[PDB]
Amino acid sequence: ELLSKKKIPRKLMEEISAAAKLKASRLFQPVQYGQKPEG
Amino acid sequence: APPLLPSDTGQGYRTVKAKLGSKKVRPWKWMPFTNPARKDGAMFFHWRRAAEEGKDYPFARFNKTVQ
Amino acid sequence: AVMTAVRAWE
Amino acid sequence: GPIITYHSVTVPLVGPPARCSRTFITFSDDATFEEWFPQGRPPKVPVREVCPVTHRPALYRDPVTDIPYATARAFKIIREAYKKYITAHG
Amino acid sequence: EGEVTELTPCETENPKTISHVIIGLKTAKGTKQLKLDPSIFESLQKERVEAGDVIYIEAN
Amino acid sequence: LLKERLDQIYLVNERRCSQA
Repeated sequence: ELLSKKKIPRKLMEEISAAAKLKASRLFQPVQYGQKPEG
Repeated sequence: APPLLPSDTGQGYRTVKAKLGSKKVRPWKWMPFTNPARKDGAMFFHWRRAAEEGKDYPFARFNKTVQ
Repeated sequence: AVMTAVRAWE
Repeated sequence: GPIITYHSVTVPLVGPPARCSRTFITFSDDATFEEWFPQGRPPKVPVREVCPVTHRPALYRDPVTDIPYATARAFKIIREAYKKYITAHG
Repeated sequence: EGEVTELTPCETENPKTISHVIIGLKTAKGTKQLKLDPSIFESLQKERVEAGDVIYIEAN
Repeated sequence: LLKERLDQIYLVNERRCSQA
C-alpha cells in the first residue's frame, strides 16, 4: 500500500530530468514555570 | 523512621538536567501585606511571588467570632 | 604442609 | 605463556571427617586477569531530553543543530531559528 | 534475577587466584550481593555480562 | 530520447509497485 501510494508520477521525473553541535539554551530562551512554551 | 520528603534529583542530577534547564523560576518578593482581619491596618511582610503582591490575605477568611 | 595451609585459608 | 588454572580440592569443613569441595581459579598474569575481569564503572543514567519548543519528551534530534525536538512544527521553528542565528553570527 | 551492578572478583592467596566472584543484582524491590563459585566466570564472559545488564542465574 | 527512457522507467516501476 505504501509503494502504491508513493510511486513517483511522470511529471516529477521530468522535473528531475552545515552541522554544528549547538545547545537548546543557546537558541531558545527558557520558559518561566506555569507558562505555555512558545519558542 | 523519618518522614519521606519529596525531591527531584534523587535519581541523580544528570538525568533531570534537561528538565531543570528548560525552565526558569518565578520571582519571589519580600513584600508587605494587608491583613483585613486586623482593624488597625498594620503591615507585616511575606515571602510571596511577584504576581501575588497586593492580593487579599487568605488567612483572613478564618476570622469570624462567636455570635 | 598443604593441609595446614588449606585449613589456615578456610 | 598465559595459563588459567581451574583447581578443585577437598577442604575440611569448619564451624572420614566432615569435608567440602572448593574451587580456586588462578591466572598467570595481570593482563589476562584484567582482560577477563574488567572493572567496568556502571553506565550513567541518560539525560531525559525535552523538546525546547513544546517541552514534551524528546523523540528526535536534528542532525544539523543537534537539538532534540518532538514535532514537525518544532523542527520547522528550530530550523528557522538556526538560519536566523547563523545569519546573525556570520 | 536482577540488573548487574558489580562483578568484582575476590582475590586470595592460594593454599592471581580468586576464591569467589561477587555479583550485585538490583530489582525494583532492592539489591542483593551473591558470593558465586569462581567457575561462573566462564559463563559471565560467555554471556558478555556487563554492568547494566539484566541477567538471571539458576540455583541448580 | 530521454522521453522514451522516462516512459520505460515509469512503465516498469508502475508494474513493479502494482502487486501485493
